[PDB]
Amino acid sequence: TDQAAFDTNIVTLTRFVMEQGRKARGTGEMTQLLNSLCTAVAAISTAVRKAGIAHLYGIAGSTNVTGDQVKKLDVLSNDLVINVLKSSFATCVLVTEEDKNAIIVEPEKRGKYVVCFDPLDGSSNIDCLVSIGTIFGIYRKNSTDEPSEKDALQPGRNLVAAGYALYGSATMLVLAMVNGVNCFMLDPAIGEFILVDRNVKIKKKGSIYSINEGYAKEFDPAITEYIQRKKFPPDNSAPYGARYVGSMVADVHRTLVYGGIFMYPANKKSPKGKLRLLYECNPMAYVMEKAGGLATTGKEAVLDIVPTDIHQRAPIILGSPEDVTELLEIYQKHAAK
Amino acid sequence: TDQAAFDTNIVTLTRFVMEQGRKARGTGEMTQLLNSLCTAVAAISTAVRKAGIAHLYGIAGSTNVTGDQVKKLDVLSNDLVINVLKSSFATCVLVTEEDKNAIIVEPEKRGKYVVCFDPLDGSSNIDCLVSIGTIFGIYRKNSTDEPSEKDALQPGRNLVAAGYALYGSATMLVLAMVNGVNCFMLDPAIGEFILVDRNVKIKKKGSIYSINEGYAKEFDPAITEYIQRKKFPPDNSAPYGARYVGSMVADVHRTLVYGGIFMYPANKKSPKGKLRLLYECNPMAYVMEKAGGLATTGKEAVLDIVPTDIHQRAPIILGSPEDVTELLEIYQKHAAK
Amino acid sequence: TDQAAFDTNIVTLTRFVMEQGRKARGTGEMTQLLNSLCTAVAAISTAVRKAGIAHLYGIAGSTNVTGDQVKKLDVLSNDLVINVLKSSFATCVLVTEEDKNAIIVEPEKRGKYVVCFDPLDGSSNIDCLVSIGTIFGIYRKNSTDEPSEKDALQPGRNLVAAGYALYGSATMLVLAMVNGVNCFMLDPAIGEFILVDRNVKIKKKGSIYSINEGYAKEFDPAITEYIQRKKFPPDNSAPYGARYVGSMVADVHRTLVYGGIFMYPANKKSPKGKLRLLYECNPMAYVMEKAGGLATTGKEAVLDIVPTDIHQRAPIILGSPEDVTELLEIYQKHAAK
Amino acid sequence: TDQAAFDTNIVTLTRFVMEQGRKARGTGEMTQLLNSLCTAVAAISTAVRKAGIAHLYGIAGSTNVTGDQVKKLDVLSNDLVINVLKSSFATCVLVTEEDKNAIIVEPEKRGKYVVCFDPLDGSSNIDCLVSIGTIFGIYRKNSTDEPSEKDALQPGRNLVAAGYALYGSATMLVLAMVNGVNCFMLDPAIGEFILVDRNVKIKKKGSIYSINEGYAKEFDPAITEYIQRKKFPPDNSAPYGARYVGSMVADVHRTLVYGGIFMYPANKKSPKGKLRLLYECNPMAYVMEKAGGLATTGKEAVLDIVPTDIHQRAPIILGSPEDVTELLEIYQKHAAK
Ligand SMILES: Nc1ncnc2c1ncn2[C@@H]1O[C@H](COP(=O)(O)O)[C@@H](O)[C@H]1O
Ligand SMILES: Nc1ncnc2c1ncn2[C@@H]1O[C@H](COP(=O)(O)O)[C@@H](O)[C@H]1O
Ligand SMILES: Nc1ncnc2c1ncn2[C@@H]1O[C@H](COP(=O)(O)O)[C@@H](O)[C@H]1O
Ligand SMILES: Nc1ncnc2c1ncn2[C@@H]1O[C@H](COP(=O)(O)O)[C@@H](O)[C@H]1O
Ligand SMILES: O=P(O)(O)OC[C@H]1O[C@](O)(CO)[C@@H](O)[C@@H]1O
Ligand SMILES: O=P(O)(O)OC[C@H]1O[C@](O)(CO)[C@@H](O)[C@@H]1O
Ligand SMILES: O=P(O)(O)OC[C@H]1O[C@](O)(CO)[C@@H](O)[C@@H]1O
Ligand SMILES: O=P(O)(O)OC[C@H]1O[C@](O)(CO)[C@@H](O)[C@@H]1O
Ligand SMILES: [Mn+2]
Ligand SMILES: [Mn+2]
Ligand SMILES: [Mn+2]
Ligand SMILES: [Mn+2]
Repeated sequence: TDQAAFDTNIVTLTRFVMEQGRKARGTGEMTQLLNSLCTAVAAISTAVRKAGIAHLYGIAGSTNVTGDQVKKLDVLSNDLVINVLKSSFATCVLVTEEDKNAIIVEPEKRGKYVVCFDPLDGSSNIDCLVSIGTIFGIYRKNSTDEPSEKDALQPGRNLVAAGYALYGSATMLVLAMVNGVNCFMLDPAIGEFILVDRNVKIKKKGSIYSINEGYAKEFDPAITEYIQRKKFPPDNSAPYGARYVGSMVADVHRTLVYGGIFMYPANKKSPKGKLRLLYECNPMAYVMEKAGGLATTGKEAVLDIVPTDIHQRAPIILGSPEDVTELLEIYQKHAAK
Repeated sequence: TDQAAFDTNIVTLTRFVMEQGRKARGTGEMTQLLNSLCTAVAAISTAVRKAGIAHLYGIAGSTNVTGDQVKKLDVLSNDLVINVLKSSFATCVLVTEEDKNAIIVEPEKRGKYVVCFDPLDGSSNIDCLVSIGTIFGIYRKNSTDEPSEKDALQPGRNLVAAGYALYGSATMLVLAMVNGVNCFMLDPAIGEFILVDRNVKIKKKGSIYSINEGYAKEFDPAITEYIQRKKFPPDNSAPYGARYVGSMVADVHRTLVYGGIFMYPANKKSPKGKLRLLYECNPMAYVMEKAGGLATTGKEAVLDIVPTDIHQRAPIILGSPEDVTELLEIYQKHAAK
Repeated sequence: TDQAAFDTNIVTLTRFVMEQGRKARGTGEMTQLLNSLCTAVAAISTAVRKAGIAHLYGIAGSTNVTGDQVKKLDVLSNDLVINVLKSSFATCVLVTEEDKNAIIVEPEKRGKYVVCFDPLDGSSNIDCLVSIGTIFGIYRKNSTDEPSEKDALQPGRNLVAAGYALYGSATMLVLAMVNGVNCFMLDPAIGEFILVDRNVKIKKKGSIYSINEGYAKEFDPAITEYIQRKKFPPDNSAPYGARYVGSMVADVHRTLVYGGIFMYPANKKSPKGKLRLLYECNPMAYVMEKAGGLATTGKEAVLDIVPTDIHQRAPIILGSPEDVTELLEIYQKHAAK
Repeated sequence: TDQAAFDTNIVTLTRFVMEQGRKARGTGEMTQLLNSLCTAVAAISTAVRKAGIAHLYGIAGSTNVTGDQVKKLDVLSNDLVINVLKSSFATCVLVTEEDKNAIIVEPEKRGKYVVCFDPLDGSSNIDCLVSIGTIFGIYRKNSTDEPSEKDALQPGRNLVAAGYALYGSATMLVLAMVNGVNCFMLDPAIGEFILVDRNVKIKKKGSIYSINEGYAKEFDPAITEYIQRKKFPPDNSAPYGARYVGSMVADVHRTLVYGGIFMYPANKKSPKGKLRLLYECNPMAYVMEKAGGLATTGKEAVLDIVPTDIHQRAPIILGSPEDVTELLEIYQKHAAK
């Protein structure tokens, strides 16, 4: 904005979420929900860096603790999130990756908000200590009937706020809402998320493609062509550098920052893709969009899809708009009846 | 062994290292080195976790800017290492990537070990919260003359200890020395590395190849032919998964743990590979060979190469043994003249 | 309250402050202020445990850091609080122990709240590592004229919320408002204050008197008598155990928990007492009251005093109601013209 | 000394201890002991900071209650110490306050040093966030027979190392051994004790007496007469300040640093003082004498007392030297028959 004097400002998530809600002039039911997520993320971060790992390994004498088939990070995560969220008194339906059925919040603690989440993502690949994260999407209950599992089933286009928490070399909470995508970072010493990036928009074109090339054998022709074009470029420019961490949060996030494109196409084994719609694809699609990028299934678009199963998968391609445009055309070229 | 069922107790790094040096009646000058290097790691992890960022963003009101010097991470890291090193009174020649020349420790702090390190690998891939690390290789001075750069130029086969710390969703330290490879997890809550994996041995055969396929264009046939046999197996068996975090510590680490192979061979833009020998190549190689795998370059083994220059580069291929011998064969099948 | 089923609840300060404000049906200007204090307390706690002390002492090479006459805990504290508070956009006047004049917040950031505070209390006695704390009192600007220093000058009875943060063996934030006194405790691992005590009320009678007996020579007769009665009890019961930490927050807090009584009478040197009215006595008096205890100057009562100097001192006696009643009578007995 | 202006660099405990043992060619069995004991402290500090309380209050949803065993602090502490101790392979007889008998380390872990500790002094004064601590005194086994309780019964004069860790607004470790007393500050951020005060020597004469005047009734004349000379000095000089935190580590610590004296003499309810000799009295005494002060009991010196029982008690008077010799005189002036 235009002019003044001395302004040294430190925006903390809680402050932001607070201000933002007041402008919205909303009651604060959400703002509660938003803070409850904030706390889940920080406690999960602590679990993820294996704080207290010493007790499990005999510092306290190896009491009753043992690392193998006992306290797993997933369950704990799902426990926290569901707990910390019900007590927010703002949710009426929790749809989680780890929980088969849609959780319907007991009336005493009901709220007008549906929350779809993946407590710990890439959690398998924690043994290799690779970057995992938490993804979430929030919808507002637009029904009138008792909060049925159905209330989750809404196009991503209906999201009221979405985002993910990356537990990489440092912990980042990316939040996206109507007006923008903002990245807040955790300062562990004081347990606070500081706005380190405001109104994040993604590069028009990038120089990285992210895909598990090992499925080459089963990739569709349109994809095969796109990739070859990145490796061996026609006009003889620089080829695209490749990346594949193997963790959705890590790839989407790097795509959001350096640009480039991510893809997890349909292949026979998962002809509907591996990634889920409600709590993986959608929240990420939503962020890409608010950032100025594109999330497409290759033929249609992620957010316009209308779910029929809370656990339904979907292909997903998202990244810089210009790259994703390039791949969408190649799909057109090959598209037929 | 006499009587001890399924047992296991707390074992810190410090204690671990300590008894190891007792076992082989060392003067205790090296213990002081592993001791020091470790303190360095522990602290760097913390700088890497952007812990304390709050103050840096005005929460403390950057008066006229503040801090006890916390700038470019790789620069402060570089400092921190060289610092707790000289003060170990166990080093004579320190070689850093971030340093054009070799460092020759003044006579006061002058020890006897030559130490090579890459203070922060992935230093640029940092903005993405994508795992970074620290690599160090230790050499025993072998000469009579004044320590200098030449004392650093010894083939990897002459290493005495070698490891790397990986800053990811957890901070892990891997330490290999004559007996084997031992992984210590940093329990941040109490600031101590705990022994979680002792005597690590690698998978004879994994299901993952790792490489920047962005360079497929500049790939020598053997490589190019190998990648193919993984994507589309000749014997119509399940194809290899692919994973490229784009950070050596993370990929070398994933390959150590989960099995598989890692490739960073020569190309049109880098005839001798991109990876530096003394501080990236030999350490990973040493760990690898001590873990049970191989570390070839295509035709010769990493550890035998005799260094003509401290900042020398080299192509590298390391991983499971059955896997690295397959690519070697392919490399033999395509004999060069 | 009466009946239900399964209720496992974790109340975090932020949540509490949030809920409480909604019931109040207030806009949220305060709630902002309340959270801004919450963050100051946590950052100061970090400074108090000397986190990063290593950098000042050469880990980073003793860069430009030196411990003596450089970065002091007081100033830093006062810097944070004033900073973090102005940016709350909820304060128009800050009266601090460490700042001679009443700070008048620049219009861009003005709010309808006056905040009186002692950034670091007992800060002198930190060398002996003894318990220090932060005290604060909040008044609502009841004037109409430009926020003049005068706006601070209001009887403690006019406080809208008050409390203190103890940085003892563990960090506690005690908050008091119209409806009650609640103690929240910091879990450093996740940077969150959990309600560990709800609606704290103090014991009618105690068994500890807290006073610097070294001033015996100059104590008034009424005090001299009270003390002798604790030491040598008339009715031959158990004498009172004595305590004197030398830090107001530590004594007031232990008085609030185990009961007993605190005193810091007038003596010739400080015939008006040592403790200040606006940001030491008043906030503590206010807490004692809401807890069911009493804060008296010996003749009148702390909260009814009407200030004329923002830095004016005042005697103060506070603790269990029955003990403080006992001492008030003894003052009556001796009181005259 | 040769050339070094006003200089100072980072010095960790570990490094410090390490070189100390090198200097006096120890087998390194004791280094392993100071090493171990320290890890214990570091961890206890953390349990004492109630860090992790969140989960304990349902944030993680105490499923059917959880934890890696974190109960009564003094009980877990007691455990932790005895644990990292046996596993040091440096202890034969461990004596704990919380333990009715002496612990005799099994032959496998059986070392040679006898270790006496009070795992958590102030354990009850904890609810008030009032500083607590840990005290330990080390004895070298002197016998040929089977280690047992008698090996613990040696006068304080035969101690080899002694110290205490104080958990207050900071975690400090004080270590005294033949050469002197050295204070190490715990920098929690990186989990390492840093040398802040080397070779501490106490004030010949302080301005603070310390004692539970609640017991004035049961005070022996010399004491009673001494307290008077401080409150109302005969030579009409400034009176002594008084401070009684009601926790030995905090008061012994304040007295070490700021000067002054500390008294816990006999009385009607405790003819032999309340403080236990082996784990509270001798350590503080040793530190005191090594700091430059005295530690008398009234007529004989603490360190010479020969223990008839491990849980023996003793009155104690320690502090500045000129101060402790004044009370002694007074104690001589009131000769007992
Ligand atoms: N913290 C916030 N950030 C952005 N929008 C908000 C926020 N709080 C409330 N709103 C908007 O106003 C609506 C109503 O708020 P509520 O009464 O709390 O449910 C929310 O669904 C949002 O669309
Ligand atoms: N802590 C240790 N772990 C493994 N080998 C060690 C250790 N300490 C000493 N040694 C071996 O013994 C030699 C003598 O160590 P030093 O005298 O301490 O420099 C070293 O070069 C190592 O090869
Ligand atoms: N967090 C809160 N706790 C208690 N009372 C509050 C809170 N927030 C607002 N109130 C009450 O309502 C008044 C108006 O709130 P406000 O608009 O935010 O200034 C405040 O002065 C309080 O008296
Ligand atoms: N780290 C040390 N600091 C002070 N004295 C030590 C140290 N290590 C060994 N010593 C002395 O030397 C003796 C032999 O030590 P040790 O063989 O390790 O049990 C001990 O009893 C101590 O008196
Ligand atoms: O490409 P792969 O080998 O099938 O696995 C990748 C995907 O696994 C997941 O866990 C599926 O949800 C994602 O985090 C990730 O992007
Ligand atoms: O993007 P590229 O060109 O494939 O190289 C990535 C490489 O950079 C490095 O960080 C160099 O130190 C390697 O560890 C890493 O694998
Ligand atoms: O009793 P003394 O020796 O005067 O000092 C005590 C007082 O000092 C102070 O710093 C004065 O504000 C208080 O914290 C404390 O209660
Ligand atoms: O309240 P009292 O009776 O004066 O005793 C307090 C004493 O308790 C102890 O904690 C006993 O271990 C002492 O360290 C401390 O000074
Ligand atoms: Mn997932
Ligand atoms: Mn590198
Ligand atoms: Mn004060
Ligand atoms: Mn005790």
